[PDB]
Amino acid sequence: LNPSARIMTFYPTMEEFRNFSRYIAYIESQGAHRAGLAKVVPPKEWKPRASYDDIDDLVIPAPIQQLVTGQSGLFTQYNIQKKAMTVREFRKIANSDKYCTPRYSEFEELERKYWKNLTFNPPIYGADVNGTLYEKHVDEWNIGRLRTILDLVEKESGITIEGVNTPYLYFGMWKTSFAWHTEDMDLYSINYLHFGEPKSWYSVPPEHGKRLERLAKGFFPGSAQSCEAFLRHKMTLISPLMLKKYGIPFDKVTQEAGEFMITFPYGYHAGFNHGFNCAESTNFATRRWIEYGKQAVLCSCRKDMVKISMDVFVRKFQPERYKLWKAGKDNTVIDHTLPTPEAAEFL
Amino acid sequence: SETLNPSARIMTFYPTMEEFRNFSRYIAYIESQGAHRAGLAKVVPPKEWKPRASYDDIDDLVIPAPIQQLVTGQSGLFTQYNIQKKAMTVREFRKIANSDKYCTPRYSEFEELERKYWKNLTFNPPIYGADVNGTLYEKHVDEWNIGRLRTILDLVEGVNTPYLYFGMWKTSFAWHTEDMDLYSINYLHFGEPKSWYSVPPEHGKRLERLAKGFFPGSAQSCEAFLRHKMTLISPLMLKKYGIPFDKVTQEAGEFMITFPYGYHAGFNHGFNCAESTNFATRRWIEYGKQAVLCSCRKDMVKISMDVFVRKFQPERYKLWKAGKDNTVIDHTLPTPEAAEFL
Amino acid sequence: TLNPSARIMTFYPTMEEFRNFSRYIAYIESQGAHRAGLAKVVPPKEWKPRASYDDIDDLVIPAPIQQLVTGQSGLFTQYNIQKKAMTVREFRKIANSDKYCTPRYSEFEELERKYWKNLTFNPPIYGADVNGTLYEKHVDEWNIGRLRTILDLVEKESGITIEGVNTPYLYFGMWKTSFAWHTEDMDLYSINYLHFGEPKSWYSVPPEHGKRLERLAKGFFPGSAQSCEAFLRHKMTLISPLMLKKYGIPFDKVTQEAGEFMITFPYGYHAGFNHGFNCAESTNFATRRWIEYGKQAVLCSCRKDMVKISMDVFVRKFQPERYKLWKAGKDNTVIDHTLPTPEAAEFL
Amino acid sequence: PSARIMTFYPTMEEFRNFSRYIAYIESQGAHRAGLAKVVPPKEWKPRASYDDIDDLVIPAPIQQLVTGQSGLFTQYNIQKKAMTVREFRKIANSDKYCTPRYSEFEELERKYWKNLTFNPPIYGADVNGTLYEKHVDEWNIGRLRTILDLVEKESGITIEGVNTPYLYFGMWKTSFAWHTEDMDLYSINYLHFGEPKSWYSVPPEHGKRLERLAKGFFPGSAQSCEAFLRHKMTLISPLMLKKYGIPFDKVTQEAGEFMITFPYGYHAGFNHGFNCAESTNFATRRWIEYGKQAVLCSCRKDMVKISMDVFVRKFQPERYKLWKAGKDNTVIDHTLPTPEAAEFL
Amino acid sequence: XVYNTKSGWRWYT
Amino acid sequence: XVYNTKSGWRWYT
Amino acid sequence: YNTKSGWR
Amino acid sequence: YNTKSGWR
Ligand SMILES: O=C(O)CNC(=O)C(=O)O
Ligand SMILES: O=C(O)CNC(=O)C(=O)O
Ligand SMILES: O=C(O)CNC(=O)C(=O)O
Ligand SMILES: O=C(O)CNC(=O)C(=O)O
Ligand SMILES: [Cl-]
Ligand SMILES: [Cl-]
Ligand SMILES: [Cl-]
Ligand SMILES: [Cl-]
Ligand SMILES: [Cl-]
Ligand code: NI
Ligand code: NI
Ligand code: NI
Ligand code: NI
Ligand SMILES: [Zn+2]
Ligand SMILES: [Zn+2]
Ligand SMILES: [Zn+2]
Ligand SMILES: [Zn+2]
Repeated sequence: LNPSARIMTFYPTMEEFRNFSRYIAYIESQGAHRAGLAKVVPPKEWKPRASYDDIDDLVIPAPIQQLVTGQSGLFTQYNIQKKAMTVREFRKIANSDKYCTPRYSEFEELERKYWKNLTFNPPIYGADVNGTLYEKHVDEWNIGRLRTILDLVEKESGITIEGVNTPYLYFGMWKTSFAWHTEDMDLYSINYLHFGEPKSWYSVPPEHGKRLERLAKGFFPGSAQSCEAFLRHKMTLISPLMLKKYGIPFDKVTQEAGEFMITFPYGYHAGFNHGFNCAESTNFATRRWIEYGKQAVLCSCRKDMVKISMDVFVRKFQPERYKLWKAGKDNTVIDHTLPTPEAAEFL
Repeated sequence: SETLNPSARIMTFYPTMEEFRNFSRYIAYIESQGAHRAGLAKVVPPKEWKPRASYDDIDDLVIPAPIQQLVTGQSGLFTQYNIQKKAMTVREFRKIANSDKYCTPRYSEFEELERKYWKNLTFNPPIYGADVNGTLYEKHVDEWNIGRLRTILDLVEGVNTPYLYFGMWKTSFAWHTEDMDLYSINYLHFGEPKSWYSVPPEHGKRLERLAKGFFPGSAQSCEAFLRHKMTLISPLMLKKYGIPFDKVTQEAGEFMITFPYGYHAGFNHGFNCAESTNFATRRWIEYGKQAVLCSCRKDMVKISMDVFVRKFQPERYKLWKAGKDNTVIDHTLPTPEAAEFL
Repeated sequence: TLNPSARIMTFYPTMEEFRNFSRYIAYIESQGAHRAGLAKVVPPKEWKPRASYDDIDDLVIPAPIQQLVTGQSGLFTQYNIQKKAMTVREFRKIANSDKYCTPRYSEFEELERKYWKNLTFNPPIYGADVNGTLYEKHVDEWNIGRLRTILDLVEKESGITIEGVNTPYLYFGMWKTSFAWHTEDMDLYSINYLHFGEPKSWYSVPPEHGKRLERLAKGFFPGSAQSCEAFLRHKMTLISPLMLKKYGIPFDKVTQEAGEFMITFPYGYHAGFNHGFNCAESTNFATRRWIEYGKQAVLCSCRKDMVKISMDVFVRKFQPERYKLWKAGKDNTVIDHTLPTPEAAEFL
Repeated sequence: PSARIMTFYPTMEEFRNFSRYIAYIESQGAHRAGLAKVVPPKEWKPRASYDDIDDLVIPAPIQQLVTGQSGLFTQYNIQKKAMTVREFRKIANSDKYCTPRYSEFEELERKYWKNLTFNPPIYGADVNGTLYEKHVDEWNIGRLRTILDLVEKESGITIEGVNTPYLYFGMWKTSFAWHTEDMDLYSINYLHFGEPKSWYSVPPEHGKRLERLAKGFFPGSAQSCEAFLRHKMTLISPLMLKKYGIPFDKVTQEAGEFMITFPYGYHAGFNHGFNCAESTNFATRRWIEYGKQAVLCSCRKDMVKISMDVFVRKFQPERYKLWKAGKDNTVIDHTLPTPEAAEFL
Repeated sequence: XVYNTKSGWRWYT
Repeated sequence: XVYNTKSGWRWYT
Repeated sequence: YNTKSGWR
Repeated sequence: YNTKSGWR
């Protein structure tokens, strides 16, 4: 509902494209971060892989069938594990008459069908598959080696976590989706669409994110009492109509093949896949994320929930505040509009 | 045998204690009255009999693998997925099942409660304490002890063992016959009622046809996908396509007998506990030979019929081994043992 | 004056003499064969009851019996323990294995000694009392299925059949399986035909000395005789031939080869064992001479379901003269075990 | 020590707590022989009289036919007509079945192994029932209150003879074959009245040897079933154990005396004359491992199996997942006593 | 129990 | 994965 | 019948 | 299972 929280898309030059962290700083100087979601179109000359011809034999070890229950625009999604399969088998199912994309004339019709048939004919989503489709030598925006301060966790403490500091492959089909969530530890996210049908995203500006979770708490009270950050479980789906009804601002955007998508700290997002496709994703950070990580509210009802130590980041970047924070008396309040400090060159 | 129970309706029996004492003889008797033609029958034991003095010492019982029943579908066609949950005691289950979130909605008549079930079974998925190895019968009970029925099924010695089912509102069981088209016995120890739907075995094929029409992918995947017990079909669909069926509500203290090749389904009204097992009679042997089994995985229930063919049909053993034993089952005919009643 | 020594006789009927079973029984009895209580008949070489025996491997034996024996010094008791049904091919597999195969020996006396020595050890299984026939339908000569004997009246009148008496029984034998001292039910006639396999050895006590055996048996099993009037009809009592020698019971022994018939005559006590894997078919039958035997037969009194044939129809149809006397418990007629069957008049 | 069978004479105060006293005798090494005798206080009586049990029914008496030679025998239990205790007593004390004349135990044992295949006697085994009076709270076989109860408390399943009491009416020459308890459980046996019951025990430490020996002497049986001794049909004479070096001990149980078998303790025996014993299985924490490792009969579906899930998770949480995964590799040292015995050491 | 066949008493359990 | 339980396929993660 | 005292 | 796509 806010003009200044609106999703921006960018068309960098090759020269601009070669330095990732700098260009992230640049889009923050343009206000992109304020929408919680930015789209980056890479130059025509850039290809992360010569061909996708050699992936049909690839294995999806733990495919999931997404059963959805709910009504009146509120839903809960249960991920049921399925037998491992290859991308060939998965492709057979994805283009089948039962699971193929429905016929439509405009995007709005496909959105209507998505929210209309969400709970019917549950699709299989090949989510969370370890791997990268980048060629190892490619230095331009290689999700496998993004080289940003997040590496402190692996370089400073040698801790390996799937998806956050390692690349993740997502093989989608029609009606597969991701619930309303922010990254673990409220980090940044990078998502590249290698090939296939589009993926559509809903975004809520971080400035209003608290409102959203407040609303969520009200509509899933029994879930909220068990865990305050129950949205971290990525099981809650909320419809655009319901956001408008309760005055939550949001934007939407459609991501096509060969395009990049960036989520910014504390930017709630959800979405769904138009058809058979493949994406590669990881998390990343800037200096501005540090405060976000210090104040991140996490799930406390799971053993394996992602909890990262912020000690080293503070010591390396906020020494003047370190001992006070480790003391626990640090009450700095975040301003979501502020671009990252690495935009000094800009601004 | 076609004269008995021509309508193929569900029959309810009221044996005396004298009649009750011999389980297999009473099964043969109810078949001599044509009960089996319905695929489902109800036995009401005499008020004097009790499997257990009280059900107030069962709180420590454990449900190792409770399942949450997520149901997806519309227009009377649904697919149920049972998700394994954390173990819990009967006491915990009783607390949850009585909670305002899962408790039995308010209704006056049964038709209203059924309506709510078919309207809301997709929402607020419930928890079912099913497939629990155990028993609530006291050790000394020798009448109709689901634990040790001692039918010819024991010649294979899973199937002849007792199981417990802790139900809450709108937990349900999908359309199915028994593994190997066996018999089943169900006793409701306590709690809210359990409603059933049944198709006369004579008309079972029609159900299968209709089911294959509604889930073609499942039918291509598997010959007997109903054996997965994930398929739910409302009575309004059955009646919409001319399929004969009947309904019965089982109360606490009542027995339900399902007969070979009798498709049944249903749902629980609220917190209750039932005990059940599979069993056989001589009449089941042919059904066991002609049963169409699940093909798509290794751990589907399969019983070797060789032992039963040797003991009860020696003269046909050779014929049966050569694949030349094509004999037609007459569903109306009662079990051989029923001769003394016919 | 015919076969005064009551020794087991063998007959070699021509195919012509083979046509009428009852007639040839009359003949062998006209020769004194019945005095031994057991006879052997060798059918003509050209005769065959069954063209081939290779299509029976899947025949089901419903109640195999594991034959457990206890005893010492030539006295033994046999308990038959039921086992689960098995096919003929499984039975033959077990019979020919090392565990149960026939031991290698030189002469018959060696196998007889080893049988009596090892009788209690390594109990064999006996495929006994199997309902069925291996006769082909078209065989009109000596068909155990349809012998056309006066005994067939029992079914015709009462309408009740007695498995193994009015109907055929099959026996699949292995080494050391044995049948205990006994006479046929109601003291009837017996017919046994060895279809294939190893031989079957028999011991036979002539009817004229049956009582002596009985006496001896009661002395050696006093408790059993207290419990029942005819405990030998339980078919559990085994008595070695050396015990019979020691106590003066006359007997003879005979070995039946494949393709051969053995006839047991009324009140002729017999026993024996099988050398190895074999198959025999058997049933009961009767002649006029049997009627008197069946009237005075002493039956098992400790069981309600023992074989009992009503004699009233036989007496009414063949003994009009004494239905009144016998039916009034006054027919004191004695039985001469020597005398042949009436039907032997045409030969005597 | 010497792994010999031990006998204990508790005070009434010691006797009151069953599990505690079991733990104590194990703290004394009683469990190494595989068999221990407990003599109860003289004052203690389980039943006021044994005159009102004459019309008790033995549903399935078995006639024990034995075949074999040279100390190796196989036993076959043939079912007979049901009879009352009175009829059984009359048969057992009759001349045909009564105990031969003997002067010392060694002679009677000699006569048993000599006449084992002759005059098969009738054994009134496996009779559901108890002879304890209703309010006897000490050493009551019906309600021993050990951790074994957990299974029934969680599922309600009961195995007759394991979780419930069995009565055995014996006569001369009736015998129980070499065996360990189902799931390698503990056993408690009490002789109510009548003539004595003789026992042979092999120490658990040497259990495997016995199995090897049995397997060698009954090769076919061992091919069919992994644990063929669990059919309880194999009899082996003491002479044959000595010849092949199996260490064993013997002991005779008298009326009013308790016998306790310990996990993986192979034992066999025979009755001297007409008598009546009551027994059942029980467990301790030490048993849990034994149950996890027990080699069970593999040829029959009707055989006794107990799920250890409840035991492992409640008493061995640390290994549960590992165990459930199948990765637990504990080696049982049969020398060690029960945990609950800590208070004595 | 016991069942009396033509071959004698047969013992079945 | 899945298990074939009595009440049908059981889904366990 | 599977019994404790053995195979009956 | 705990995986990033969410509770499994
Ligand atoms: O691809 C998906 O299903 C979900 N992706 C994301 O939430 C992301 O890339 O940040
Ligand atoms: O009780 C249930 O949930 C299912 N019952 C049956 O399918 C039955 O008893 O045959
Ligand atoms: O074949 C057997 O085992 C026994 N035969 C007979 O006793 C007979 O034929 O009369
Ligand atoms: O008493 C018997 O006959 C047998 N007893 C046992 O094997 C025992 O108590 O462990
Ligand atoms: Cl909620
Ligand atoms: Cl209750
Ligand atoms: Cl489908
Ligand atoms: Cl005697
Ligand atoms: Cl062997
Ligand atoms: Ni995300
Ligand atoms: Ni059912
Ligand atoms: Ni005979
Ligand atoms: Ni024992
Ligand atoms: Zn949580
Ligand atoms: Zn299937
Ligand atoms: Zn008798
Ligand atoms: Zn076994």
